[PDB]
Amino acid sequence: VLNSESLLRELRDALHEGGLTGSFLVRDLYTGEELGIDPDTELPTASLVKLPLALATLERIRLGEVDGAQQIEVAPGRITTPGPTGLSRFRHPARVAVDDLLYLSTSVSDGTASDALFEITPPAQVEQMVREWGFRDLTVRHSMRELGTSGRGHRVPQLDVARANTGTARAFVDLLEALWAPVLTGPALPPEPAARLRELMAANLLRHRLAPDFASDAATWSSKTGTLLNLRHEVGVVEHADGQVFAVAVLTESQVPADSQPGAEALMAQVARRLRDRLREWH
Amino acid sequence: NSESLLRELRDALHEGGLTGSFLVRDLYTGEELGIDPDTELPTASLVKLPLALATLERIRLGEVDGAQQIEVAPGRITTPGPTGLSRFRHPARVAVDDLLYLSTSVSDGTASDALFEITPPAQVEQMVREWGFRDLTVRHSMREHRVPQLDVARANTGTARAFVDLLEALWAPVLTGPALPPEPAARLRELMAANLLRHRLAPDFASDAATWSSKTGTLLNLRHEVGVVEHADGQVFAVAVLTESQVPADSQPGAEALMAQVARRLRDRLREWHHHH
Repeated sequence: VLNSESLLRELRDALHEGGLTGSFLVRDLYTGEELGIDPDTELPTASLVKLPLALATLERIRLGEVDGAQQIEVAPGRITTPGPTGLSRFRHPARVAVDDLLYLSTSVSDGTASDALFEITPPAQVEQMVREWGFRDLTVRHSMRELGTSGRGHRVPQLDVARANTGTARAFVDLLEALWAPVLTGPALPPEPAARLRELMAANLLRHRLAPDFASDAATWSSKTGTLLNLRHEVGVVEHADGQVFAVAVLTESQVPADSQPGAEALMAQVARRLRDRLREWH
Repeated sequence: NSESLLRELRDALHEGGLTGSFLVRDLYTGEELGIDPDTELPTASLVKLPLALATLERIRLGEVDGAQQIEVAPGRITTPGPTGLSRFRHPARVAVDDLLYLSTSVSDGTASDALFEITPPAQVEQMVREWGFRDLTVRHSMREHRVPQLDVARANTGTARAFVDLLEALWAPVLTGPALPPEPAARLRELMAANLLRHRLAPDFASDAATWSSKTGTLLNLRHEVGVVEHADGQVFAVAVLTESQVPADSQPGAEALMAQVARRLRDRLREWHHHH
């Protein structure tokens, strides 16, 4: 059995080997114990931004500022290239309620749905609410279709951490902890919006990244993926049948050009799983 | 030849608590390798494939308007599994073309129910039979043996061969070298390419040098996926996997990896024979 210093070295070696850099953090939501690799490195968040958008929207609903039943006439994305989902691929206008736009945006990763929600609650207003709740290191700057590893001043706007929506693994772990706190027993988001976001994350349809390594008959996995250019992320919470609960955040960028990298997915998933397993084995 | 490979894959399936119908076919050469490819199983969400085809043919004929806006009652489902309109809380208005996307690519049961109101199960089955497809039954919609859904007498059924034959016909218009209407076929290949449920066979078939277009089916202890892999070098294989598990757990990503590995190894053997024999 490896010691934890040796394990982290093995994991970093494995990531380097597979052409991946990024930000990993796993935390036992009960004890606060955690294990990570570069957990405070800021990367563009791609579709992970849909999480704080959902929470802001849900809070505005609780507040009576937004009506979840409000029917919105949404123009089709008409996108025919690979990747975007839901209304983004529609050919014709659709009419969808705000509550159901939240489902499409958060669970189906539908950027056209997300953009409809951003019209209601703009990026700067989402960010303000996130900051007011005390969340640091999550930026919300632009909607889904506004806009050499990522970096400050990047030529590619979506890879420029000064312009793009960004975050760190730690920022997402802190968010997930706050979302799950109302159901964590034993010795501060409003509980109704938190419960609704947990439900949306459980209903996530994109289960091809970390979910094969985290979901089982004895574990539930609720998560949000993000994929754009050479970015592949996923943040989520695994709930074990024995009651253990871990938040997991993976943000990666690949030095391999190919969009389709199932081996990279398997690798980042194995890394996250080994981090969780070490904490789970930890006395 | 491949007797050894087939025993090895049958062993793996037995050990993993899976039985079913597997078939992989090289769409150019016609060579195929299977495990019980003629065994009838309930098809679950796979029925959305013939439904889409039948609908798309009706659009071509002017019988159905892809632009027609449908007012859809929400599924209001909160338990795990169903997707799209099935999980909506409120009514929504969606065009036929976009219900085809939801049903086929998102596996949305409520969207497929709306499509079945337009082109009902027996009409789909009739259209499929008239095109010459056998061993695909279409009897009920999503929201319609001692378990009803596992009863091959009542349920929508199919065999791996049935699906492989359907996939072959859908891809035929783009297969070069020495019959479905091409527009409906093209639209369905596109819907299949846009499938979102990429957690089953997709990790084993999609790569930088291979595209994977498919449809999954999941119900009770049934776990299926049928699809086509297109290699960067021009090879094309149709893949059909229909399984039922003896293990009662709904969540079995090990079973999913197992069935994907079986299908991939069948393809690999055909790909090797194509290249090297």
